[PDB]
Amino acid sequence: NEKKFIFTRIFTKVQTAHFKMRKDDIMLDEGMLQSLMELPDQYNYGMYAKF
Amino acid sequence: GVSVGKCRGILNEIKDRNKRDTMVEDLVVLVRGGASEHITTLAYQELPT
Repeated sequence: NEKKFIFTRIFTKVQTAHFKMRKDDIMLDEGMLQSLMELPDQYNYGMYAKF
Repeated sequence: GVSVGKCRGILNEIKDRNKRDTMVEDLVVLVRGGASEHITTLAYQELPT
């Protein structure tokens, strides 16, 4: 009886640069802003799921 | 006249063989600075330099 199992895997990552998003005073896209304005104050699963 | 004979024989043979081999290798690289094409060339894990 002879058994030979060999798994040699490599995961190499070379990062170009890092990015950090701002936390305050974020300007949203006009489409997302319209969609937010188009959401009613009453709970509606359809519109929220679409969003 | 009376003639009688007796014979007996036995043979035993046992063989055992064991072979075990193991080898592993690891590599760790940590480079900071100039993440351009040349450092990607140097990021070659197989060749050391």
